[PDB]
Order: sequence, then structure tokens, then C-alpha cells
Amino acid sequence: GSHHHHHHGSHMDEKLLKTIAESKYLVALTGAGVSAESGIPTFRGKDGLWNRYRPEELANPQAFAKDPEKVWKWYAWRMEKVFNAQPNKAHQAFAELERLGVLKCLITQNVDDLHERAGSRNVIHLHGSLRVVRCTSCNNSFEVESAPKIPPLPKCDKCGSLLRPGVVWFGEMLPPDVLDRAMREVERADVIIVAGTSAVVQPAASLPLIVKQRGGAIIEINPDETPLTPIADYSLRGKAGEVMDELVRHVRKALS
Amino acid sequence: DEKLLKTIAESKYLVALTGAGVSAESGIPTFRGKDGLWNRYRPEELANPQAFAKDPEKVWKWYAWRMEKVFNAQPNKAHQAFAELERLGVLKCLITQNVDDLHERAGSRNVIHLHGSLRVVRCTSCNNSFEVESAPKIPPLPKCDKCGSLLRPGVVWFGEMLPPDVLDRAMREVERADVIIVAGTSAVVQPAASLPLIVKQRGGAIIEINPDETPLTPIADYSLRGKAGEVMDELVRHVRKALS
Ligand SMILES: NC(=O)c1ccc[n+]([C@@H]2O[C@H](COP(=O)([O-])OP(=O)(O)OC[C@H]3O[C@@H](n4cnc5c(N)ncnc54)[C@H](O)[C@@H]3O)[C@@H](O)[C@H]2O)c1
Ligand SMILES: NC(=O)c1ccc[n+]([C@@H]2O[C@H](COP(=O)([O-])OP(=O)(O)OC[C@H]3O[C@@H](n4cnc5c(N)ncnc54)[C@H](O)[C@@H]3O)[C@@H](O)[C@H]2O)c1
Ligand SMILES: [Zn+2]
Ligand SMILES: [Zn+2]
Repeated sequence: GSHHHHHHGSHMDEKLLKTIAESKYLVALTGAGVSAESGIPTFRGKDGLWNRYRPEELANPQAFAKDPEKVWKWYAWRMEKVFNAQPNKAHQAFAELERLGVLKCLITQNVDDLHERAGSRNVIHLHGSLRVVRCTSCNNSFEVESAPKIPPLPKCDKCGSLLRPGVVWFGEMLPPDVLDRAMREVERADVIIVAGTSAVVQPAASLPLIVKQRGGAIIEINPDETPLTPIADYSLRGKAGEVMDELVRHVRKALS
Repeated sequence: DEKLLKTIAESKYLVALTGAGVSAESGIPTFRGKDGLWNRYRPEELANPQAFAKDPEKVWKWYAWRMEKVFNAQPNKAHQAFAELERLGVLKCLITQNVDDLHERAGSRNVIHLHGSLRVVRCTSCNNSFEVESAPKIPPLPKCDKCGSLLRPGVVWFGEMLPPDVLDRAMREVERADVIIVAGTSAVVQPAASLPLIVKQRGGAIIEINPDETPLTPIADYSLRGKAGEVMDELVRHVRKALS
């Protein structure tokens, strides 16, 4: 509260750089903001296509069950834009930090494939991916090179059923193995960069808490303050592209 | 022969069912009770989920060997002949028990794979599935990029259900055809051996192409004791001339 202020560093000072450079097991958690600079806007409450629905009204199993064509029209639109988008400076910076051996694992809530395309090897998709198309009925699953044309609904060539985007919607359990991996990674982390996320959607929002409780540091990068700020050792108000870019440069120099 | 040729040329909906024998002339021998590699087991003992579970390396080694041979083989005159028959609008659909890709590589468009394909590999844990261009080197067991788990050949082993939609489509083609060419199959393995019966029971004809007689022979309207390669090559030429 106003009588319970917790203060955090707000600059790229030497202590911050020292915390990242000297970390023994640094990980990252990214949200949609990390791709905003690649041409993929955060939804800010509107579906972005028809602009009459909150995203949650479409990224939902009930909604999909009720109107597969509408939900698929939305995802094919998202897919095409993501597939044609390019990794930004943030994506590249995360890949770089991993190349440098500092970043151990990147957990992302994003369903885009920009971290991979930037070169990040160790990525956990907490909420699935737009690259994956899977069956609603059997276990058939595969990756696509392009968005499907939705005049006809995509159907599984194994069981004939309706295929769906390989993402996790609200009301759906995350894949157990994926969740397990994410937990073990943060239970192992001494430092965590949390960039481009509103820090409200669970359980992703809680991952930084685990690092915190085990004595690790939290480094938040967001142009906005979030429910996580009060517990962040550092909260930097800026775009992930500019901030991560500056961050990796300095870490790069100091790491030599 | 003249009636044989006519039955084909005048068919309203001809389909085909092929087995290991239509790929023999491509350098991919039928197993004849042996694995063809160690020549120590029946193929049924390797293309088995229990065998895979018990010894993944041995089964993968067998499939890697099969893959390399398949990927480096060329479609033969039979595959080509079936592709042509489809181009002429005579062959409506080809159903194959083969896990090689020589039919579609020959150009065949409408092909149903009853038993999967060697081109397909999939994760036994996360189920991701994709196609490959080269066979794997088995010093290490093939593993999933997305989850690191053990991959397996995307074929259907004995004891596993056929993909339902695949079984469903093959049944609907046979319950629709008035003629079916059954080539290169010993007509013993089910349910593939039963597909021609459905065509017969609905009044259609069966044209068998096999250098051997099989359990299907007695119900075949025509049985051609020859290699699918030669036989089909001639057949398709006459069918093209007769329709010229
Ligand atoms: N985006 C939505 O509207 C939305 C709506 C419903 C459900 N969901 C689900 O919510 C989950 C979590 O979403 P989220 O937190 O990642 O997205 P979000 O839209 O909730 O938040 C994006 C965050 O990034 C910040 N941001 C904007 N531009 C930035 C930039 N250039 N650099 C850094 N940060 C920037 C924003 O201030 C915000 O905190 C999603 O994975 C999705 O499954 C999303
Ligand atoms: N090949 C095996 O030993 C074997 C053993 C166990 C299980 N399986 C399964 O059995 C299924 C059915 O196998 P199948 O019937 O296709 O193979 P098959 O080995 O049982 O029979 C091949 C058939 O083709 C004939 N043939 C040989 N050369 C030929 C040629 N040039 N032209 C035409 N015919 C020729 C053979 O005389 C024989 O009837 C397979 O898809 C596999 O899943 C195979
Ligand atoms: Zn399915
Ligand atoms: Zn996998």
C-alpha cells in the first residue's frame, strides 16, 4: 500500500548488471508485450479483428464449441500475422543472452514463435503455440508453415474430427509436462527477468513468486507497473526492445 | 483378357489395394517371414508395440534400415501404372497396406495409407508428428525436439487400431467401387484382406495381380500370375489404347 511501499531500482545501474552477470541460474518469463514491437499488438481487451469481443470470449473452449468457424477465423488471422512478423530487438536480446550462457531457460506465455525464430533454443510454451494445430478428439498433433484458409474447417486426417489451435485456453488445464518443467526451472532460478507481461493471468503470474521465496531476484521490464512490481527488486519502465537491447550490450561487455 | 481389359475400361468406379509386392521391383523385398536385416525374426516380432517398449533401439534400427532403403528407392512400373490409371480417370482411389511412399512419389493423388507411413515420425509422449527426408542414424534413440521424449515410426503395428477416419474412408471406397485391382498382397493380413470381399458382395469384380495364389484367388474374377510391374504396365497401355 501507500503505507507499505516497497522500493525497487529503476535503472540500468551497476548492481543490476552485476546481478544478471553474476547469476548462477537466470531464467525469463515473457508476456505479449515482448512481441508488440514485432507488429503483434497486445489486445488491450479487444479481439483486434471484429473488435467487439474481449480476447477471452474467443480463446475459450465453450466459444470454440459454439462457433468453431469464428474462433478459427480469429486464429487464422492471428497465425498469418505472427508467421509474417519478425523477431524484434527483445527476442534477439533474449536469444543472445542464452547464447552467452547466462539465460538458462525462457518460459513464455506467448503463442507466437518469435523467441524460436530469434534463435532461442530453450523455450517453454506455457500456453501452447500458434504453430501447432491439434485434434479436438484424438491425440494427433502437428506444426504448420502457414495459416489455414477457413472457408472449410480443418479436419483431422486420423479421426475425421475438428482440428483446433494448439494453444491453452482459459478453462483448460496446462499440459502437465509443460507445467512441471516450468516449475522446476523457477525452483532452480536465482534470478528471473519478467518482461512484457501484465502479471495477472495465472499460474504464470505466480512463477516469479517462487524465485522470490527461494531468495532469488526479480527483474521486471514493463512500461506499466503491475501486481508484480511491489515485489520486484528492479522494475524498468520501458519497452522490452530498447531495454533488453541496452541490457544485453552491457552484460556482453562486462561478461568479457 | 479382352473381357478383363473391358471390365477395367468400362468400370464406373475402380479402386485398388496394394501390398508389399508392388514395391518389390523397386528394390524393396517382401519379407517372407524374415526381417531381412538380421534374418532372425518374423517381421511381426519387430513391428510390435511390446517389442518397441522392450527394446526401442532394436526396433528403431530395423526401421532406420527400412527407411534408408525406401527413401533411396525409385517408384517402379506398377506405381507409375497406377498413377497413370488415375490420370486417365479410371482409378478413383488407391488403398495401400505399404508404409513406403512410392505411390504418391509416382504421382498418385488419392492414396489411403491403411498402415501409416515410414515418412512419418511422431513423439510417443507429446504426440507431435512430422515427416522426414532422411533416415536416422541410431547411435542414439531418436528424440522429440519439443519435449525430448522418444520418437517412434508413424506406422500402425499389429495390436494397434488403424486411424478410424482412415479405416472409415477405405470402407466407403470399397462399398462404392464396382471393380478392384488387388496387387502385391498375400491377402492374409486383416482388415485389408477383407476389403475386396465388400466389393464382391456388392456385385463388383476383383482383379488379382500376384505371382502366387492367395486366399483371395477363389473369389477373384481375374487372377494374373505375374509381377505387378510388368502386368500393370501392359494393362495400363491397353486401357489407354482402348480409351484412345
Ligand atoms: N492480451 C490479452 O488481451 C489477453 C486477453 C485475455 C486472455 N489473455 C491471456 O493472458 C495471458 C497473459 O498475457 P500477457 O500478460 O502476456 O499480455 P497482456 O496483454 O495482458 O499484457 C502485456 C503487457 O506488456 C506490456 N507492454 C506493452 N508494450 C510493451 C513493450 N514494448 N515492451 C514490454 N512490455 C510491453 C503491457 O503494459 C502489459 O503489461 C496470455 O498469454 C493470454 O493467454 C490475453
Ligand atoms: N511382409 C511381411 O512379412 C509382413 C509380416 C507380418 C506383418 N506384415 C504386415 O502385413 C501387411 C500386408 O503385407 P502384404 O500382403 O502387402 O505383404 P506380404 O509380404 O505378406 O505379401 C506380398 C505379396 O506380393 C506378392 N509379390 C511378390 N513380388 C511381387 C511382384 N513383383 N508383383 C506383385 N506381387 C508380388 C507375393 O507373392 C505376396 O502375395 C503389411 O502392410 C505389414 O503391415 C507384413
Ligand atoms: Zn483426430
Ligand atoms: Zn514430444
